[PDB]
Amino acid sequence: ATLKDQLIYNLLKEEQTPQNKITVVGVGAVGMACAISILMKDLADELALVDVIEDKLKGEMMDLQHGSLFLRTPKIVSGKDYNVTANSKLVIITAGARQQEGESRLNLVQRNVNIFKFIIPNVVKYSPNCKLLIVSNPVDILTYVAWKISGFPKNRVIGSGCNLDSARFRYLMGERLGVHPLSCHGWVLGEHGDSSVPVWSGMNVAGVSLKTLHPDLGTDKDKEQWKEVHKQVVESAYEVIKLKGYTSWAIGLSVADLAESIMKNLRRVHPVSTMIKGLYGIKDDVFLSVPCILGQNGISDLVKVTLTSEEEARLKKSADTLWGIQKELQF
Amino acid sequence: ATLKDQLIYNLLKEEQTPQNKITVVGVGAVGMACAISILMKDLADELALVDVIEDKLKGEMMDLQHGSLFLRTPKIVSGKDYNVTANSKLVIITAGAGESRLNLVQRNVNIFKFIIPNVVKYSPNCKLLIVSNPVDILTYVAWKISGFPKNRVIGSGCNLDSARFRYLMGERLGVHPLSCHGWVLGEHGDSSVPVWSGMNVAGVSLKTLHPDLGTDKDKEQWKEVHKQVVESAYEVIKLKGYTSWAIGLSVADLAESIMKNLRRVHPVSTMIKGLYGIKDDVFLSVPCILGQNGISDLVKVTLTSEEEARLKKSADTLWGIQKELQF
Amino acid sequence: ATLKDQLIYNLLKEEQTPQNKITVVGVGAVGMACAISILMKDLADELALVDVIEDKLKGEMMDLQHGSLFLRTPKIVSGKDYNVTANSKLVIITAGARQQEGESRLNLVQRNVNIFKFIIPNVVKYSPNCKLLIVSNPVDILTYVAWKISGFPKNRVIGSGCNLDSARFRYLMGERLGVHPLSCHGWVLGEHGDSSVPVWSGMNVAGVSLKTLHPDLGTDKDKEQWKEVHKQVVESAYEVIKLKGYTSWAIGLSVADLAESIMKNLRRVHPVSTMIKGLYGIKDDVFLSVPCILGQNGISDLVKVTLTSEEEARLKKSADTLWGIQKELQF
Amino acid sequence: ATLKDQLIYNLLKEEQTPQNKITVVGVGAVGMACAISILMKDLADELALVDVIEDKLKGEMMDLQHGSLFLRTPKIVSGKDYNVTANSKLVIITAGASRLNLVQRNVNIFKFIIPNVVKYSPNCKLLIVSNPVDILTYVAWKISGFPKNRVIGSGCNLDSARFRYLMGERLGVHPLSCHGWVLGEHGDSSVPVWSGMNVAGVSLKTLHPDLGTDKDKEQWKEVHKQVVESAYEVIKLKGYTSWAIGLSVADLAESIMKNLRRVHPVSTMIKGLYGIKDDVFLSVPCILGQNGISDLVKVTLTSEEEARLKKSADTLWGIQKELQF
Ligand SMILES: NC(=O)c1ccc[n+]([C@@H]2O[C@H](COP(=O)([O-])OP(=O)(O)OC[C@H]3O[C@@H](n4cnc5c(N)ncnc54)[C@H](O)[C@@H]3O)[C@@H](O)[C@H]2O)c1
Ligand SMILES: NC(=O)c1ccc[n+]([C@@H]2O[C@H](COP(=O)([O-])OP(=O)(O)OC[C@H]3O[C@@H](n4cnc5c(N)ncnc54)[C@H](O)[C@@H]3O)[C@@H](O)[C@H]2O)c1
Ligand SMILES: NC(=O)c1ccc[n+]([C@@H]2O[C@H](COP(=O)([O-])OP(=O)(O)OC[C@H]3O[C@@H](n4cnc5c(N)ncnc54)[C@H](O)[C@@H]3O)[C@@H](O)[C@H]2O)c1
Ligand SMILES: NC(=O)c1ccc[n+]([C@@H]2O[C@H](COP(=O)([O-])OP(=O)(O)OC[C@H]3O[C@@H](n4cnc5c(N)ncnc54)[C@H](O)[C@@H]3O)[C@@H](O)[C@H]2O)c1
Ligand SMILES: O=C1N[C@](c2ccsc2)(c2cccc(Nc3ccc(F)cc3)n2)CC(O)=C1Sc1ccccc1Cl
Ligand SMILES: O=C1N[C@](c2ccsc2)(c2cccc(Nc3ccc(F)cc3)n2)CC(O)=C1Sc1ccccc1Cl
Ligand SMILES: O=C1N[C@](c2ccsc2)(c2cccc(Nc3ccc(F)cc3)n2)CC(O)=C1Sc1ccccc1Cl
Ligand SMILES: O=C1N[C@](c2ccsc2)(c2cccc(Nc3ccc(F)cc3)n2)CC(O)=C1Sc1ccccc1Cl
Repeated sequence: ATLKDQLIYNLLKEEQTPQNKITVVGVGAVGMACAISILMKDLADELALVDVIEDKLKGEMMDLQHGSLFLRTPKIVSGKDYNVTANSKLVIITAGARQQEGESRLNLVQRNVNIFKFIIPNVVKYSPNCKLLIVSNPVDILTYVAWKISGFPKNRVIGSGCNLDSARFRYLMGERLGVHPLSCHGWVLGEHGDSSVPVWSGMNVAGVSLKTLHPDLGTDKDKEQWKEVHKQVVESAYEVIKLKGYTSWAIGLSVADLAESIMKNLRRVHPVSTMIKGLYGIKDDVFLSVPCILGQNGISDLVKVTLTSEEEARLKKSADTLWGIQKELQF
Repeated sequence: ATLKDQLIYNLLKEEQTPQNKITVVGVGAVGMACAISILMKDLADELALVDVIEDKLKGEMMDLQHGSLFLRTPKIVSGKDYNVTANSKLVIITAGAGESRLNLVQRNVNIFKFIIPNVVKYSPNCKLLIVSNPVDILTYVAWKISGFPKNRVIGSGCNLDSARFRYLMGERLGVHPLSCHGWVLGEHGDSSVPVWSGMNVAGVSLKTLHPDLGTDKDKEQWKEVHKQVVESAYEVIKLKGYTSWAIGLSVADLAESIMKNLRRVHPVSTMIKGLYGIKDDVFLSVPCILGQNGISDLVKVTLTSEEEARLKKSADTLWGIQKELQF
Repeated sequence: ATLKDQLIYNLLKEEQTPQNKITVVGVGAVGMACAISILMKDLADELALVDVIEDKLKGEMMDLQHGSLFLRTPKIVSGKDYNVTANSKLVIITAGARQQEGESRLNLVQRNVNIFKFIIPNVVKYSPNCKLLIVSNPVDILTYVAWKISGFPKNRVIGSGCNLDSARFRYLMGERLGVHPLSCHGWVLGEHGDSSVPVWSGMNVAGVSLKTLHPDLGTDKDKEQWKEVHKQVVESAYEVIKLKGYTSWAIGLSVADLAESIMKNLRRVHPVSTMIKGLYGIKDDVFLSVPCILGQNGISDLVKVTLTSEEEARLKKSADTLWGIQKELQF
Repeated sequence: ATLKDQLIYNLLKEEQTPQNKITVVGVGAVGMACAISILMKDLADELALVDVIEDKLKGEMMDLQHGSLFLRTPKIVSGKDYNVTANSKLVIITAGASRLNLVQRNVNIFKFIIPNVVKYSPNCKLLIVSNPVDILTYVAWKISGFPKNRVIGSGCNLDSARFRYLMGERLGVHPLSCHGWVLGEHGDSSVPVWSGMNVAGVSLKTLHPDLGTDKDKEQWKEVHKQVVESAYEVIKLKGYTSWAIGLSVADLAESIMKNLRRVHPVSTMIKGLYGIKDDVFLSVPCILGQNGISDLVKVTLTSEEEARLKKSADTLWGIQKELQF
């Protein structure tokens, strides 16, 4: 006998499977911040980590495991092989190529496409009914790439999209008004990053439209330059990268918030990247951010935001650009 | 009139002095993991970050601020100047430097000579929580420079060591670490002491059931559970270059007991002079009761002669280094 | 030596003031539901309970204390004497007279006014710097009564007001749209209860105005009868009382949410009752619900909602009625 | 087109089975306290309530639903019919009414409840709170036909929680850091295991050998005595107990729902242990997870402690053998 048998009498031996498993692919700064935030919010009964760098992967797994006493996630696993990811409810993709100096933006997109050609079939093999959450950049293109390779219905392929853009916007809006971001409502939609769209019409506090109160809101004529609040969202992203070399905490927190709605079937509305073909005159197979209802089936529904002619044209332009890149990709 | 003035009527612009403020000094992997864990546990109404690297500091502050929508800590500030730390209830020190060993210690002492008087100036009634290594020596250094009473100078000590021990114990027994009780005391790190007599599940002593527990003659080699705590630390550093998540989580747990005055018992480094035949001004880990005044009380653990001797040896080593330090 | 002295070495026995204390006055179904919700949200380091019924008070205190192992509030106290309430940051008043009319020659208002005449000076004595949160009905009159007796600045006297009304509205709105109440924005303002005002203009999902999409929203002409959502808020209150005899859980949860913003200085916007003199043509010392910014100083700011002529008239009517009762009250 | 259709575009109408459903049977003070505690801890994606009193049941359901904005449980349902309980992972029984008479009345209540629960949730874990809890866990196990791992009794979980509260008050330490186990028969006949009583792994019995004896100058035996006295005191003062039991049950629910494998003092089938040969349920430290009780801790009991559990087993079996199923 052993001390374990001497101490514990076993009733059943039945080895069970997890009921609420989450996988994070890529254990970089983004991946690990998603992981800690998911662990601290008790969203999973099992967490799996996958990467190609075997040393960093094992080390990251061990560090999280060493914090088990302070967590409510009883099993943390990791591996190069996707068998560790079997029957995940949600799979978060944060894996990506490093831009290699003098490398064209198109070449970098194709290198991420080649990374996805290995990841996505492996994820689908072990978790065919999972929801895919894409973080890796350019997020709108890579959500399309994930959807194309997986063969999943559009509801199960979610792009992080304008979730962080909107979170940064609400932070800045909150600083200007001296109100908590939670009570400062405003939506940044369309293409994630530089080409995103601030929807001035929906910007409000307690249902009081800021555009109705201040008609110059979002225009160049605006004496208070509220257009700078969206400009600062883009500038802040470059500033964080210049100051600390990457972004981790804000993206990790935003992803755990999406994960919460999916895992708990909350049916909360989030600005995430979805297949927008058929909206705003877009005819191409492109993914853009709109407010989506997130639950156990991923994106079950989307909010049909009324956009101005200028806003509609900006999303249309982004669709044309993304399709222009996408049509040239080698699968 | 501005849009803000048209939208909002102001009752009063009076701003209160910080109420549940926490400061983290050093924004390396350890400090930032402490920060995210404290933020996700809603322990503070204000978080301040300090470092000497101004770019990294501002970037770290901004990244946390950008996550405000998903948090319940309304004010996140940072700066090189300690005015940002004013009125903190708890100040966490994670700042750190073939070296001469006494040299490594003296480099961190020189860092503490700048940090500690600045912390004391802006938060004279704060509790100090030391993480920086060698943690037992630097808790002593912080206590000496600050002039604070012993209850307000807490060392992270064997909190991480015990958390790793309970994780490994839990894996061996197929039981959650929370239900696996065991204490690792004395000197943090390599020289720590596993108290085999207190290792239990549901109040059932593992040493009573298995007398060879903790000895070399144990066929099940339970001594390896403590050996793996030390080996795992070297393994994590070899694999990823540093430790962050586990230390971060353990520190936020200490912060919870202090901020909420819980009076829970934690293995932390305290002034041990007068215990286990120790006569020197050294800090070692024992189970301490943590609350709003820091360490108000300590548990008097009955140690075997071998355990007492190991703590005595650690005390002699630590004092040997300490007596040679320039302040 | 005692077992305690053999086991524990004491460093100091310095009695320290509680840092985040909350008091609940009145341990009826409302007070106890506020108490459990505050305890389960870790908002306080000390909870005090006050009532006139000494048996029920002690029993309630003991029951909560017996749950200490599962909580993070280390000290729960109770008493008839207000010394137990000393140094509270927030004091919640849920005390009210027996509804059975025949017990007194005085009305419910008169009865609850005389109760406050004894409670409020005692609360002020032991916690002069506290924030007062009034739940007791008629909540708008008794918030005025608390403000008048206490002598506190308007920012430190908060009425529960239309917080429950708006929470029920968002629940019903959510059921109609198949969206979580969190993502369904809508404000019920003015006088708490039967005479409350649904602000149709601010009703939205993702910043998309429901009134802009559906101009008949809130009118009698509306084929979908959205006006019934507000009617059901009032009907549901009577239905809960008819079915179980009182309301507890929903009010308790709503109060703990207000307590969270105050205790954590969140500066979130809530529909609560505040001194409305200087707004909507109101010149009297009356308290009505408007969206208020809640933090460590209580109500530091209020949102100036643009109301329709009909909406403005309804608040004005409530103000005239409230003042009519109030002017006749003897202090 | 309707406002809903103008506002929202639907991708799919596929409505899955609930993944983390909990049912509470009986909406008295105990059941409702279990409900609020479970809702505030985010343990379920769906909560179902069942009772025989239709008005109180609907009212309780509505009150909880009105708090949805502040919760993370998107669906709260209720009904007299057990179809509302379909596909529950955990079913909590708090329903209830001479001793053998009172037991039989509760057995007759269980004869209706248990087959209905089993019909709609055959793979659920049963958590019994209703008194006498040890007898009614046996009744539930017998009627359901479930394996012993899926029939859990609240047992000495509350007794232990009260013990740790009182131990914490004596020592000036948080109950979490005060370890001590109350086992055997729930209530009046419970057993305090003095050998396991400790703070930071320091045995109180080793420091103070008189601990738990009549000879004890400090009368530590009174801490256990006060656990039983406090239960009568709460009932005398407010008429029932709700908050402490609700919080203790939500803690058990957390370990089961999240498969934590934490050790709890709960009622399990103890035939084969401590010389007990009868089909009786008593509290011992059990490992709780997604399959209910997968394992139990083999606590070393003294001859006196063993005899107390044996006496409880004889009494419980004496009542059980006389029950009409
Ligand atoms: N959508 C957003 O809002 C947002 C915000 C910030 C960052 N990002 C993006 O997230 C991505 C990652 O960011 P990062 O800072 O963590 O980068 P990183 O380079 O530090 O981490 C990427 C990880 O992916 C791994 N990886 C590479 N190939 C792999 C493969 N075939 N299989 C498994 N893992 C593989 C790498 O080894 C590495 O660990 C980037 O594409 C970045 O642009 C997106
Ligand atoms: N006690 C434990 O259990 C435990 C566990 C792990 C790590 N550690 C210790 O924590 C410390 C930090 O670890 P790390 O990985 O984050 O190291 P790090 O070097 O990456 O970070 C240290 C930070 O301190 C800053 N710093 C240096 N001098 C400063 C000054 N005068 N003022 C303010 N900031 C200053 C640095 O700029 C740096 O950002 C180390 O000493 C390490 O050994 C302790
Ligand atoms: N604002 C809202 O949205 C809202 C919602 C629901 C209920 N309410 C109100 O909350 C109040 C209480 O509701 P309830 O169901 O708990 O009533 P309750 O009668 O059951 O409880 C009231 C308690 O107040 C106590 N009390 C009476 N006089 C006291 C005094 N001088 N000092 C201390 N305590 C005293 C009573 O003894 C009793 O315990 C009512 O006024 C009710 O209308 C308000
Ligand atoms: N195990 C413990 O530690 C512990 C602690 C406290 C209370 N209890 C027990 O919990 C039980 C309930 O306590 P209470 O205070 O809530 O009693 P209660 O009478 O107020 O509530 C019981 C509920 O069960 C309902 N019920 C009766 N028959 C039913 C049936 N056939 N189907 C569905 N529901 C039915 C009743 O209508 C009632 O609402 C009691 O048996 C009590 O002794 C156990
Ligand atoms: O916060 C970030 N930082 C990143 C970054 C960069 C290196 S590590 C993290 C960032 C910052 C700035 C630009 C930029 N451009 C980019 C373009 C194509 C790619 F394939 C990858 C990155 N990316 C990645 C990213 O998407 C973001 S959000 C962001 C970016 C630009 C404008 C607005 C927002 Cl809200
Ligand atoms: O997990 C760690 N990692 C560290 C680390 C983190 C970044 S670089 C090194 C570690 C790991 C291994 C050895 C070691 N030794 C050391 C000695 C003196 C010093 F001043 C600093 C470090 N330190 C720092 C540290 O204290 C720990 S806990 C730890 C260490 C050794 C044995 C047991 C434990 Cl529980
Ligand atoms: O949910 C409730 N129930 C109460 C109640 C009643 C008895 S115990 C609790 C309720 C329900 C219905 C009417 C009503 N009227 C009332 C008027 C003056 C008073 F001083 C006290 C009560 N009160 C108390 C109360 O304020 C509410 S909210 C409410 C009430 C009516 C319409 C809309 C809402 Cl959101
Ligand atoms: O806190 C309670 N109160 C109850 C109660 C009473 C009315 S409503 C709830 C209690 C309190 C006191 C005695 C008692 N006896 C009893 C015996 C057999 C039964 F079938 C039912 C009740 N029950 C039910 C109960 O089990 C408890 S815990 C408890 C009880 C007695 C001693 C120690 C503990 Cl830790």
